[PDB]
Amino acid sequence: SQPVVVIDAKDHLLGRLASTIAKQVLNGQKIVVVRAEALNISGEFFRNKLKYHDFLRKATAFNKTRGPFHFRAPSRILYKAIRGMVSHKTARGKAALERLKIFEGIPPPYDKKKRVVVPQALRVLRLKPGRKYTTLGKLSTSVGWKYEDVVAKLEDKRKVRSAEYYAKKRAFTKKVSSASAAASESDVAKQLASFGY
Amino acid sequence: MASLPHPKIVKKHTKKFKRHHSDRYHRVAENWRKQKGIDSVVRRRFRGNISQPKIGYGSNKKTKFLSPSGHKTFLVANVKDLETLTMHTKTYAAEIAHNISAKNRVVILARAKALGIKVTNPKGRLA
Amino acid sequence: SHRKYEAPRHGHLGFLPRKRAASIRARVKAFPKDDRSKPVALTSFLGY
Amino acid sequence: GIDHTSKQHKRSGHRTAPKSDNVYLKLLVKLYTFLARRTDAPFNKVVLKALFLSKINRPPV
Amino acid sequence: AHFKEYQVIGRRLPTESVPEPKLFRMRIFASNEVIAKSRYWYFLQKLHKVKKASGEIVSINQINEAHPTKVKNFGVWVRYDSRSGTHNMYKEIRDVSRVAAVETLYQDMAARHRARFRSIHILKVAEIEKTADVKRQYVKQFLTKDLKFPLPHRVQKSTKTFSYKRPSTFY
Amino acid sequence: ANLFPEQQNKEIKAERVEDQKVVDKALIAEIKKTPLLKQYLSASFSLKNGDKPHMLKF
Amino acid sequence: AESHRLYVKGKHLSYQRSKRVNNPNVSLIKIEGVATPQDAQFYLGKRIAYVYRASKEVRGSKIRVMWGKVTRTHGNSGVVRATFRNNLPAKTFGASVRIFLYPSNI
RNA sequence: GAAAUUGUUGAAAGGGAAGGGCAUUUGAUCAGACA
RNA sequence: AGAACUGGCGAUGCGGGAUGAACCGAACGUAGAGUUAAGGUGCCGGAAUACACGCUCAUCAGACACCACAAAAGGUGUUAG
RNA sequence: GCCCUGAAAAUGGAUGGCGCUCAAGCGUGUUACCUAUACUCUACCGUCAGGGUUGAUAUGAUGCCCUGACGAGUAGGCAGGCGUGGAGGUCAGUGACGAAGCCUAGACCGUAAGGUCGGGUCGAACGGCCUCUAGUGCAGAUCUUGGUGGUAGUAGCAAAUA
RNA sequence: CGAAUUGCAAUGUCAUUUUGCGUGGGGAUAAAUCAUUUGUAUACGACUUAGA
Repeated sequence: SQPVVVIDAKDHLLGRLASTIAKQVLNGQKIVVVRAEALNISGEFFRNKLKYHDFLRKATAFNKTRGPFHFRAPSRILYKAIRGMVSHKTARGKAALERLKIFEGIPPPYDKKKRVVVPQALRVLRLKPGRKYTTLGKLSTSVGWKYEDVVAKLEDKRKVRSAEYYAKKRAFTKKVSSASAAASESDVAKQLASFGY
Repeated sequence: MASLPHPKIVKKHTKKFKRHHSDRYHRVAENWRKQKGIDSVVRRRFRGNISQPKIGYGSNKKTKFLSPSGHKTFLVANVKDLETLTMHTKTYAAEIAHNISAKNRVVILARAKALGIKVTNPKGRLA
Repeated sequence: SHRKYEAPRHGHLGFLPRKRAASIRARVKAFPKDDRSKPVALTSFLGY
Repeated sequence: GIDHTSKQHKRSGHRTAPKSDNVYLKLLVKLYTFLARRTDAPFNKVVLKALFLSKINRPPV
Repeated sequence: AHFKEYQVIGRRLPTESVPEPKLFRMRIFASNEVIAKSRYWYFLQKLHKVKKASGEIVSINQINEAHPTKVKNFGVWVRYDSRSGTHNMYKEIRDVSRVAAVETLYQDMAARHRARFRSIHILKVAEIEKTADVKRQYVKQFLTKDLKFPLPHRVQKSTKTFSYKRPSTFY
Repeated sequence: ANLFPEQQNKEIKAERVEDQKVVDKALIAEIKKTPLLKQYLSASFSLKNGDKPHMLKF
Repeated sequence: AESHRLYVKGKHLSYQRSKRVNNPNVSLIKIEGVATPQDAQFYLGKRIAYVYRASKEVRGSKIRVMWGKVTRTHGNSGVVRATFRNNLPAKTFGASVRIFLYPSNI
């Protein structure tokens, strides 16, 4: 229902998120995935690394600047997964992927905004407890992504600046709750509670 | 020239049935010719390829040869041909031939305006 | 079919795009690491 | 989609009118169709289906 | 399937030499009378000299359960044909009804041995009466005193695709 | 004729208004026997964001 | 006061189709809030409009409308079918149509 | 005084072809006006 | 390489098997509405991230018969007997 | 029963792809749902068959009307038709107030072959109907003749002292 | 106080970028290419140089 949808990709599964996206962004929703470095993917790290190396093996022999462009960052990994779910060789798919913006970390326009969660992609709900999973940051860093130590220095900063906001808002919230609780016994409110409100 | 007993003229396949590879080659005209080949695809009616004429596309017998005005067309070259339509005014429309002189077109038009007949090419050779 | 007699490659595939450089002044794609204790001093120079 | 026992669109092997263009024969047929239709006598139909016949199936007596 | 239990009486066809032949009875598990009557002639035709044509079916009656709101330990003696050889098995189940025990026996047999309905013959189903003849641990662990356990990891279903708070698995 | 010929185009009469005043005064009489209803009729219906018409009543 | 609307917004998903074949006569509509065929049966017969722009002002407006209706449901998730006077142009895949309540049964 | 082929003007389109079938939008054009 | 019976292709498009002369379904006038076949319902892709009992974690898993490959011999790895 | 080892091949690569691990995998089961030129209903065309109608109206039955069923198709057979050059009749046919021809993302008719109209150009003969007749209909034949293109403003115009 | 006669429904328009023109209010006063030249360059382009 929202015009734009900001998605925290922490503790999310890759394909199970990307299918949901690839349908919504084809149906016409502008979607902004954010904090893609903390994404998760099933199976063990060595297994996923073997699969990525099998993907790196595939390059056009006669000129390797023509072939599968192996993007090493998590945003681009997820973009690959979505683009495989989308008909990107058409205007429909190109327009659809123009409605998508993926980021590592949480930049300014989307740090002061509300983030949501796709529950049919969450690791904690889908995976059996005890199974091994994999983190996309460690994976990308293992295959040649050089900016994990930077988004970390920025995310803790964002987090400090967010926790102080929460620390202020929580006090404002208790004050408003203590101001509104002084009217709950009133006939304006025990007449509302007869309607559920 | 009211002529309002006719019912809902429908036309199956209002397109023109062009020949195969009339657009690729200038020698192959657009006039329809069946493809008698053996390794053909129009002859075998594959998917995505063009549509061929059949009698299934044939028009209703009540709305055959009618122009959308509800009339069917009769060619006249002179007044003697018009006077045949003095009864059948609400069914036949008097198209004038392509070879008549402007001197005689006005005679025909004037006679038809009196007989109530409807003409389909009355702005012809007029100036 | 295989080569009758093996021999190494000619050239180096890492000095590739064996083209003209984009500027006559070559650019330093890498500087030393910074020791955040030593005195402030230049790292390089350009001469003729 | 039907499994046909019989051949479809099978003309009856007979001729329901002459091959000739003789006006007077056509008129005789106009008469005997009327009689064969509006009469229960099978003479009329026999004569009719005989008026259609070739010169070799209509031989001389 | 959604099974049912049937009681099928059958009879080799009468003759002047023996116009009161022997009625044979079978208690069969199946989804409908049709395949029940088919299985009756499958088992009887393994033991006695008769067929459908050379025989008839007298009575066919559904057997409903007497105490379907009672938990029972159903011991089950069965035989199944594998890809290489034929074997027997005994399994205990803890369902309330004979038919339900069968329904969950066909299933876990197909799981653990990849044996289909067409391979399995259910020989005997026995309600065990006392809590001392049970010998299978996966049943005995539910025959304890003051049995209690939790469901730790809960997963709430969702009718909407976007949610605005991280879930909790607490029960 | 699309330039206001003024042949019975826009003139509201003074006969309907008595028949309008006779019913509404007898009807507001029944409305004012219950509260918050003059305001109800004065308002206008609109669907908000979370409104599911197949789920809500009238 | 801030809201004035009397319609439900929905999306033109696609045409009716098999795999590798489509029927542009029939279009598929995703309505908001709907999740089942029951509770979509309410929206049957209801009119639909696709409102778009054009540069040639005709009859005193740049906005133009293509009308249609809802005919029947789609399988298990609250999608429906629609049939317009003049079928929709396929660049509207992922565009907002508006379903009215004009033929009502409440 | 045709066509192939070509020049100028005008309209339109164009990320490693073009052309074609079904459906519709948009632009042009024609319609009949039931006058 | 040579035969028997039926069916089909050749002479035959259509839905499915990604693709395919032969497989599955089903055989064709032009159109509308409805229902289905074989096959399928995460997304590409129209259709349940539907329900239920179980097995499996594979450092080249496995995944629509014809079909596009797999044996003997071993594993307290696990499950049941 | 599942999984692993056995099980090694040559451009980079294929459960169709992404991707999936209490599956989006395997075995089995229950409903719901999608959709083929198939099935059902209706309209329309055509063919085949059966029947009614010369009461006699437009004497025509070449037809008109009702009813039911059916429609794949190479080689090949038959039928009904379109078109072309000339011939015999006929419209007391068109026409220098402009015949024929040519151009026309301008119109109409027919399932189609094709016909008809408007406009522009042009300048002297040409059509419709009933029949006759044939040197009668082209995308091809490494077809014949004539003409024309991309290649392409390209290869190249450099032996013999200047 | 008025909102009626848009006559039983027909988007019954406010969004959002770009662009031109005019009104009036201030604000700002240049480089590149060719041609010539150089040879750290060079098949031609290009590169690198110099020139009131």
